[PDB]
Amino acid sequence: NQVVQAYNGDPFVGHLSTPISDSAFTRTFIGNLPAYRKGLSPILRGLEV
Amino acid sequence: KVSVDNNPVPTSFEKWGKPGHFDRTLARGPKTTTWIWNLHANAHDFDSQTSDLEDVSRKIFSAHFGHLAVVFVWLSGMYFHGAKFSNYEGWLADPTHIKPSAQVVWPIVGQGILNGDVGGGFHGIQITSGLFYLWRASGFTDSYQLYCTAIGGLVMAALMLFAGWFHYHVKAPKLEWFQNVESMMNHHLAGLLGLGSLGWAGHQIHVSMPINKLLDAGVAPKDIPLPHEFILEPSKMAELYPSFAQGLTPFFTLNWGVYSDFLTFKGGLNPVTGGLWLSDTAHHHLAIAVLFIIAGHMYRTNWGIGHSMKEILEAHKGPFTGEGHKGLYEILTTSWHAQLAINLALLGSLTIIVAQHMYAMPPYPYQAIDYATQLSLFTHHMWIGGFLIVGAGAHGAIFMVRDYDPAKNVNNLLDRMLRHRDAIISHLNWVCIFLGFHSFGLYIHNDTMRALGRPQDMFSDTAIQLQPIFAQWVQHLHTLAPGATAPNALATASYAFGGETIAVAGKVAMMPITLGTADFMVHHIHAFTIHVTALILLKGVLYARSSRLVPDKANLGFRFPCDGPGRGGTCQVSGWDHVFLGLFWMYNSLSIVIFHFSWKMQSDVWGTVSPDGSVTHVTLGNFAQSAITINGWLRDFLWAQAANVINSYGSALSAYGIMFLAGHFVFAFSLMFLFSGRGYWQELIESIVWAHNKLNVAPAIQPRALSIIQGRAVGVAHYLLGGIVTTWAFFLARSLSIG
Amino acid sequence: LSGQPPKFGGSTGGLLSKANREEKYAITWTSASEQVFEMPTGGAAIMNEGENLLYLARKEQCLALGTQLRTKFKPKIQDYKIYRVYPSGEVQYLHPADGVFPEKVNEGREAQGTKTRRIGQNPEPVTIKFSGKAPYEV
Amino acid sequence: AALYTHHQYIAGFLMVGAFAHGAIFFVRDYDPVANKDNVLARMLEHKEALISHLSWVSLFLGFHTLGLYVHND
Amino acid sequence: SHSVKIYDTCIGCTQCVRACPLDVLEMVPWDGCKAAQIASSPRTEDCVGCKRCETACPTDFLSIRVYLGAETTRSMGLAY
Amino acid sequence: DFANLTPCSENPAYLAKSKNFLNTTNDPNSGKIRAERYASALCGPEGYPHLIVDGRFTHAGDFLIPSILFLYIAGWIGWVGRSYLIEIRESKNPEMQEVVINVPLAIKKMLGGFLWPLAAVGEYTSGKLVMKDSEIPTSPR
Amino acid sequence: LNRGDKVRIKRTESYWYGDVGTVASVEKSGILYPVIVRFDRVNYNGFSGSASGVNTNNFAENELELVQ
Amino acid sequence: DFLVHHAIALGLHTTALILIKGALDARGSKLMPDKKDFGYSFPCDGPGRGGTCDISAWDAFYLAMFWMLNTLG
Amino acid sequence: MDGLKSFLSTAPVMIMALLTFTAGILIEFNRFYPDLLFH
Ligand code: CLA
Ligand code: CLA
Ligand code: CLA
Ligand SMILES: CC1=C(C/C=C(\C)CCC[C@H](C)CCC[C@H](C)CCCC(C)C)C(=O)c2ccccc2C1=O
Ligand code: SF4
Ligand code: SF4
Ligand code: SF4
Repeated sequence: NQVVQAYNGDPFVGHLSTPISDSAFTRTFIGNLPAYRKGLSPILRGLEV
Repeated sequence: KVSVDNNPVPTSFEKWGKPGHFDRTLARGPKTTTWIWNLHANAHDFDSQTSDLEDVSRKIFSAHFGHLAVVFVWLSGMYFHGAKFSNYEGWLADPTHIKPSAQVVWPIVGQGILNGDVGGGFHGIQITSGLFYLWRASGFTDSYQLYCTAIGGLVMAALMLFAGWFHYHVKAPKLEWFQNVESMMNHHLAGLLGLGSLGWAGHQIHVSMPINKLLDAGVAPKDIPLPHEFILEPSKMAELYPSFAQGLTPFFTLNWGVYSDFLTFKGGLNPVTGGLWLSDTAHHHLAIAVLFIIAGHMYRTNWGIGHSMKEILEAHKGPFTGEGHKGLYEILTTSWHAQLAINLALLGSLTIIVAQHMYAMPPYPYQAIDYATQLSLFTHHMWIGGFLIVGAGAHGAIFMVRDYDPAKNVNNLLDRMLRHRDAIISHLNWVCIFLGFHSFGLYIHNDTMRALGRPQDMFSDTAIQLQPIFAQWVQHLHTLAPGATAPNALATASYAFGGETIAVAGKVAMMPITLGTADFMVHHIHAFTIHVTALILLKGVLYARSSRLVPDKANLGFRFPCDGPGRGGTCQVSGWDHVFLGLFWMYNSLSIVIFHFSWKMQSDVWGTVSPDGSVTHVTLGNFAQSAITINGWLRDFLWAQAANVINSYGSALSAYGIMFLAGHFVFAFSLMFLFSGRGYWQELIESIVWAHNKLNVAPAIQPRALSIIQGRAVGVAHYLLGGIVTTWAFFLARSLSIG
Repeated sequence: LSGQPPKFGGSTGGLLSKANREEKYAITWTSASEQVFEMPTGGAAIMNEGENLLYLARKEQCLALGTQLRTKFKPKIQDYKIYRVYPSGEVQYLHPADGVFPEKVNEGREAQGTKTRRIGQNPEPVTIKFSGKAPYEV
Repeated sequence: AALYTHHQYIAGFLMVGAFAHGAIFFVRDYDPVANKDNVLARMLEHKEALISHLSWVSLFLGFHTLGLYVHND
Repeated sequence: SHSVKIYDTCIGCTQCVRACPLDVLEMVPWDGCKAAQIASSPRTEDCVGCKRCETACPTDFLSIRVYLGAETTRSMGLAY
Repeated sequence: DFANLTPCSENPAYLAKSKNFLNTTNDPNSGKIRAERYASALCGPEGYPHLIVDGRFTHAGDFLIPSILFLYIAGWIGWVGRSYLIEIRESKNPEMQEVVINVPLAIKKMLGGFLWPLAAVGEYTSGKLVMKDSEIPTSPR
Repeated sequence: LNRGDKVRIKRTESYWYGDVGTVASVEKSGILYPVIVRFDRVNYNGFSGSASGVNTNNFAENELELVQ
Repeated sequence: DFLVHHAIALGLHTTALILIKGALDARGSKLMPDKKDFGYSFPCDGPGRGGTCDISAWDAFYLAMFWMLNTLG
Repeated sequence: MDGLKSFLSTAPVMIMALLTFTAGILIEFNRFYPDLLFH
């Protein structure tokens, strides 16, 4: 279809929702990396980094 | 399809004596000296002169004819100097002892010392253009045949001049004739290229192959039969090639293996000459001829069959690319600058392909042992091809400023390239920093480690090895290509990949070129410097219209200095200034390419051959241990091989000694224009204007300093004139000395 | 600020972190028809019919498009309003500051930056050497 | 070798910075009222004669010194 | 923020306002020229300093001047 | 006195090198003619003619005769260029006469430049050579 | 000063300070600089790369010295 | 020894020429009569009035540094 | 023909006409009278 869209709905924010930047695999990997993982204290996410 | 207009422009000299008439701002007459410089900058800007695309395309068509008249006069001059002021008849008797020479200087002010002994008693400038090797591959025997080409070159030039006047002043074609690109590609593939290769395959079979087979047999050039005698009497032709007597019947009945004696897939080089087999090149040209005549039937013109190039571009759309190639047909049939950007990119790439192919598969007899001709032809076609690639970034940016219409450019490839400009450039910015650290910093590590007395810590073949394993595998695949993946090829495509060492006159025609750690590092240097030249020029095309800094650069133009000192300074933001910076980086990229060429040939390819098969090289194989270090490039390449250009005074190569210092000057003269700027110089002239006003000799045309763009244009012209003339004199004095 | 955004496929030249941290700029114009305009961020977007609301990173990007709305279109959109938008919800009406375009002289405008002398009648830098003030200032 | 080249390169810095602060003098600290018709104002008064004659001397020297070297080359 | 100053040699042909890309300049009524208007600079906080007004000024020497002073985010022309 | 400059007729470095002088033109005795002409000069230790420019009339042909011959010609080029520029300044279109030179007016001035030093003295006396400082465009100091 | 009168610019800040100009028009409307002076030499004015400047500027009575 | 002193004399005079012209035009010039208002070290006055690259008196320090090094070279 | 006379009287043509004539003088003077270092 069309796999490149506006980033999070707004087409005037200077970013694009690409298969590299905003895919399903990207969001569940980057968001689950220590620096972005939900609920982690900075002492553990600093440790795992 | 033919639609011309009867006498649009009258033929008169009234506009000859009125300079600046083509531009509206220059037709009012000069007031400043900027008018003289603007007269030359806007002379060929036909799109700025005329808003009508029909009248722009008519100027472009006739300027092409006038340009071909310049090339035909230049071509005729080369054949006339070969006919009248050359030892080509002397060279054809002894190609291994007589040096090629086609320029004789007049004896005046001591310049007659340049007429050096090139052998045979002839005295002249030893030429490095390879014209003698081209003419022997064309079958040229007497100087009268070179003279007839020189007269025919002037006749063709006069017909090019007549057709330029005819197609502008008498019968100028309409815009619909120019926009029929399906007819133009059908008449340039099947026409210009296809019939031109078929004509040259017809020439090579009938003229070039019998004469060169007799010249390699040992027949004297006085005893060679004339080319028409082979045409008129086929008994001599069938004696040289025995299956020629079967005639044209094996061609039409598809019995093409009859012609395998003169249409070969031999490969490699002729051991007598060191050039390609003309049986291979005639069979090359015929196979090229069939493909382009086939490919010149692809597009639909009048008779229903064919492709619409619009419909091919309409169909090529994908999920990543939106509308795809929609509207690129309307771009390339309306914008002359968009077509010029494609044509300069590919012809510039082609000329680099020509240079990179002609050394390793030398197509001309006795070319590969002329190390001057091999070094000059590589270098000339590298420099020509690099200049055209910078012009692709020029007319890409001129199209973006001028002919880019966003109404017919919604969500296609060009719209989406503009929409992720920061994605392309910043990744191209990153890959330049990565390659700059991981190619040049390899040299800096090597330069530091050798200085600290740590050769084991270097990047070399006796240390931490960086072997180009992918290029070595491709080299190994090409050596194994005959018999396995090219079973009908008797020899390899080139001996540069590996295999036999070819000796002609006790000199190497071609050796295997073993790529080691030094070849890994210098290729990544080349990959780095091409990427920066790509970085500057692609950012010039993409950010020609706007950026985050100046969002209205399309209104400012293509060629403007800046948008003032504001926003910190918007200095050199135009698309012209990226061409200006791309010209330096093209000089930086290509100079390393020809320096890598000049050192790797002399150290690992070129040299003399011992009678038992041993080869000693020109610089004795110092590339593997010294081309890993900047100091080795300084010492063993630059300092060592320019001993021939600085000791050349008092000899025939002293003009190269003069021109090597001449390019050093124009290099240093460039930095007056590059480093300074016009508000110093305008403030300096207005004091000289005072001293002219003091003695009443102030001109009415007011003296102005050069414009900001012209101050950059003069400086980049002299930097590349000064730098290339330096390398030209360095290569030509070194490579005429060696061997 | 009311208005539908123009139909744009997105770009990398648009807003950065400055838009949601320091300031961003909004241009509002009423379109007669569904036209195609060049974005100052790079790329082509399509005007929606009626009111349009476009958020841009700089005041120069809003005014480059406003200059493009004045002279690059046949209906000649001449009612674009340019606003500065703060992250605290404050919307400051910038251009036109009085409803009249600034190249036309308007009553009620007050002269700012005007000097009642020539440039060559500015005082010397030596007479104000330690005062802080510039020769063009005082 | 090191002593001569060091002191000449230092003296090159000191000479250029002398005229540099000579130019900061006219920008900042020069009063045309108090220096009326003195030796400083008259250097400004015939500055066109000074610059053009220095432009003459440089061109007179450089056209020939390079010209004799290019002849000798 | 830069300083944009307008001097009394103004002829009021409005070229500095039309060349202004940042809406710094505007025309106020005046009595010193035939066009009965002088340029003013009420919005020098948005002045980037690109001196397009000084290019468009036709008088001699210049009836409008831009003096580059302190650099802010607005005067540095930054989208970030 | 030039005690470190022997004459080239008695200079052994020049005498061993003048027998190997190359021919600069098509004449086969060009190096022989240059060997006799350069013998009258003053030579250094390397047998090359060192010219004396201090003002001695014995070495007047080294610099003074080049000086007299140059300044006459360079005065001629400057004077006919100045006089053509003055004459076209009085016309309707002085600008176009510089890029499109009135060639019959140029030849008329150029042949009249053989009496440039007498015309330069007379125009300096008449005050038409040097303009007054009040009548010249001037920088704002 | 009438139309066609020759004046010399005594205004120091101008391009034509010390140059002669021709009075084109004098405005009788209380203008601060009512005298329009035409010159045969254009100034520096214009963008970089422009082949000409402007040959006209408005002056007052105190900045002009009578020549003709 | 003769020719290189004239190169030195060319090197001194041209370096002096850039510096003296930078000093004498520091207050102003016909291209910019208000250089004293803009200070000693400013970039330019825009691309208007033909272009004003390196017009400041600081930029003649800049240009004569190359000539001083060339003279010292 | 009148505009051909104007084109031949242009600044590029007349400086190339003069410098060819000047080089025509200097080459011919150094051909019949070469090697003149002094008078
Ligand atoms: C197939 C070749 C091709 C064609 C058809 C054109 C066509 C054009 N180019 Mg160009 N371009 C190309 C190749 C080409 N170019 C390449 C190779 C470059 C990279 C250098 C560019 C870079 C480029 C830029 C940067 C610009 C153009 C522009 C122009 C336009 C007008 C040029 C003009 O009037 O100035 C003619 C000016 C000259 C001929 C002066 C150049 C002289 C050079 C510097 C020295 C000559 C070298 C010489 C061999 C050395 C000896 C010198 C001396 C001793 C005799 C026109 C559309 C201009 C434009 O605005 O486009 C719309 C412009 O700004 N082009
Ligand atoms: C003798 C016949 C002749 C004459 C009198 C005219 C007259 C005219 N033509 Mg031209 N034209 C001719 C032949 C002629 N043309 C030929 C041979 C061509 C092919 C190139 C054309 C193609 C052509 C074009 C494409 C254009 C004109 C236009 C013009 C006008 C102005 C030209 C100008 O500025 O000249 C002064 C300039 C020159 C004389 C150029 C000097 C030589 C330059 C360097 C080019 C040299 C290359 C040359 C073509 C080939 C070299 C020959 C070789 C032996 C070395 C004028 C009405 C132009 C116009 O404005 O029309 C409205 C226009 O755009 N003509
Ligand atoms: C080799 C390099 C070199 C050359 C020769 C020049 C040349 C010159 N500089 Mg310098 N300059 C340079 C590099 C150089 N500079 C650099 C790197 C900088 C740092 C940015 C500057 C900074 C600079 C400044 C800021 C100043 C100078 C000035 C000048 C003049 C000095 C007086 C003189 O010697 O003139 C006489 C000698 C020459 C002009 C050299 C002769 C040049 C050629 C060989 C002869 C002319 C004929 C030529 C071949 C015709 C061209 C035809 C061709 C197109 C085919 C002269 C124009 C000063 C000036 O212009 O005031 C007078 C000035 O103020 N320059
Ligand atoms: C020296 C210099 C000048 C002064 C140069 C000027 C004014 C041009 C000089 C041109 C001379 C008069 C001719 C140049 C040589 C010609 C190309 C030769 C043509 C062929 C002849 C035989 C006629 C600038 O104007 C300038 C502007 C911006 C950045 C740097 C600089 C800069 O470095
Ligand atoms: S510098 Fe630019 S933004 Fe500032 S006042 Fe001048 S034109 Fe307007
Ligand atoms: S400052 Fe200049 S551009 Fe602006 S109104 Fe006055 S004269 Fe016109
Ligand atoms: S080119 Fe000169 S005037 Fe333009 S921005 Fe750069 S320094 Fe300033």
